[PDB]
Amino acid sequence: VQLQESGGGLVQPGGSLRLSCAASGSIFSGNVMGWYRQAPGKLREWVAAITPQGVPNYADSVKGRFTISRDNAKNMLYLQMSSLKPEDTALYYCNRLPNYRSWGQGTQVTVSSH
Amino acid sequence: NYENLSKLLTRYSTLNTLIKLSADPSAINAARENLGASAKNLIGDTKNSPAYQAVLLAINAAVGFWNVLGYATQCGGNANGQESTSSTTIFNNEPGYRSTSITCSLNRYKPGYYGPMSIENFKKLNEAYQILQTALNKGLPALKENNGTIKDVTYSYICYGEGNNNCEIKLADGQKLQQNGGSETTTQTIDGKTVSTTISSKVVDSTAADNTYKQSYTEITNALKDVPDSAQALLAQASTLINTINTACPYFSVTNKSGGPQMEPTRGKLCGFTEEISAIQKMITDAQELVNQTSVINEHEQSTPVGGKPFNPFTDASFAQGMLANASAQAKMLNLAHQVGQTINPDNLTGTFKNFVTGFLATCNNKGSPPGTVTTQTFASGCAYVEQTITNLNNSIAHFGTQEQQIQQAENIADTLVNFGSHH
Ligand SMILES: CC(=O)N[C@H]1[C@H](O[C@H]2[C@@H](O)[C@@H](CO)O[C@@H](O[C@H]3[C@H](O)[C@@H](O)[C@@H](O)O[C@@H]3CO)[C@@H]2O)O[C@H](CO)[C@@H](O[C@@H]2O[C@@H](C)[C@@H](O)[C@@H](O)[C@@H]2O)[C@@H]1O[C@@H]1O[C@H](CO)[C@H](O)[C@H](O)[C@H]1O[C@@H]1O[C@@H](C)[C@@H](O)[C@@H](O)[C@@H]1O
Repeated sequence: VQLQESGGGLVQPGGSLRLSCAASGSIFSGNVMGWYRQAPGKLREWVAAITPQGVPNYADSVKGRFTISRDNAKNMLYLQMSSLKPEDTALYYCNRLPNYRSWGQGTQVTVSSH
Repeated sequence: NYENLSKLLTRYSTLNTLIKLSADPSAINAARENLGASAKNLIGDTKNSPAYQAVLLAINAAVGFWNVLGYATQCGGNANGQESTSSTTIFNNEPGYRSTSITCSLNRYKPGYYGPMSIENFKKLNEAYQILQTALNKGLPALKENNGTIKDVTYSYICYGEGNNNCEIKLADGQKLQQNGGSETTTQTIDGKTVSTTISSKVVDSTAADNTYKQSYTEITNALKDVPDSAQALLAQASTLINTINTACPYFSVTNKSGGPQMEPTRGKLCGFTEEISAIQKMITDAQELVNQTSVINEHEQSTPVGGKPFNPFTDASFAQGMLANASAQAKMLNLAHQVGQTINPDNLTGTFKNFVTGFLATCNNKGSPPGTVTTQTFASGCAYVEQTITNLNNSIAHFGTQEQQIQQAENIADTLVNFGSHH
């Protein structure tokens, strides 16, 4: 029962980033996993998700640009972000679906202007 | 300890956001709109619904369990649990060995625990089996559809041999049903409704053409009409099915085919499978508790707008309890649905229980036929779309990601308002 996200930071419009979440097997094993994000002023928004077989699906706000993936052997979850925009500025969090009710620290992602 | 609210919201800012929304009718109403849409996702959709997929999984597990082991389960005797000297009794549309019938023909031994299953118990089991297999084939309704019915569930069994009395049927008034050509009406209470059954008897002599037994028999045909097919109803039939096995705890001896996956242990008592039967019972119990929230969600429609004078979260907030009840009910439905998958999902299982599931329950040996199909190779395999259902549950859950957030938010706004609303 542990969640740890990494791999964020400050990038430019059009930029790209790869987020990681190391999850406990209690959380991860045989569960749907997914990515969540919380913007300033707003509440936690769902971003994407992937079943244990590996089928992914995404919120219309990122479809086309983001790619979720999971490594079943190593309890790891990845969100690959492309064509980042300032709207994507947020803290990014990882959890199972439906959620384990204690969340990770998250990992900040900031998009700016050049 | 925090003295005042600014220090608290500097820290937990999402909370500040929550209070802003809890004071804004258009946000509150958008949440209420959502509770409506997700509600429909759970209790009105089917393939898209975790809830529905979970109910289906529970039922299928129970049915699968019997498909896997019922050919191996011994059974026999005469009525009221008595031994028999020479009584073969055969049940049609069952996952028998190389057959679509199970033959119960074990004489002399006393039906009971670590023995043959009485024909009395087998009858009880069989009814549930036939009902469930028929429903599964017809297809299950969405959870809200608790007034539907299966038009016709029909099954037969035959009785032969000296002194075999399993086909003598006693009626509601007391008179014995006419053994040759007789025809009559039972009723019973399934769910909370009354269901007509047409019991009919028929004698077939040994000489008569196409009597492949070459022995005179009695065939009983049971035709049920307008059998309720709600979740609550079918869960109950699953419950019967599995508890009847567990309680009768009969002897079973499998013929372990070489090359395949391997049954452990090779003989014993059915209630011996304690991990599996607990799981199946828990699944059914969770699914029942899941379907119960349907009545809580219905009882608190969230369509009516909230909002004259500016909105006051301290006084204008009666709806709050209703909203909270509803959102909490949806979140419970979701969690119970998830939990149902986890009980049986072989990704989390060990040892003998995992091998039961991956090796036998999850598999099928026909060539895929619709649900509820009994065939001559159905036996020793689940043949009830367990693996597919576990998968579709997950898929459904993954496509519920947004809704789940909306539910949480609604729950939280509602909660904030109940909270303000107290004080008074
Ligand atoms: C026991 C039985 O099934 N009896 C039937 C009888 O069938 C004959 C027939 O199968 C021949 C052919 O091989 O074998 C007979 O037994 C042999 C035995 O195997 C031999 O080793 C040696 O001992 O000799 C005997 C024969 O002398 C079978 O008995 O067929 C008749 C006619 O159809 C059945 O009677 C009819 O049905 C019953 C309900 C009554 O309505 C009669 O009037 C009908 O004529 C007969 O069944 C039994 O009939 C007696 C009548 O005294 C009782 O009424 C009894 O309960 C009947 O048995 C029940 O019904 C039958 C169909 C069967 O399903 C049994 O399992 C059941 O107990």
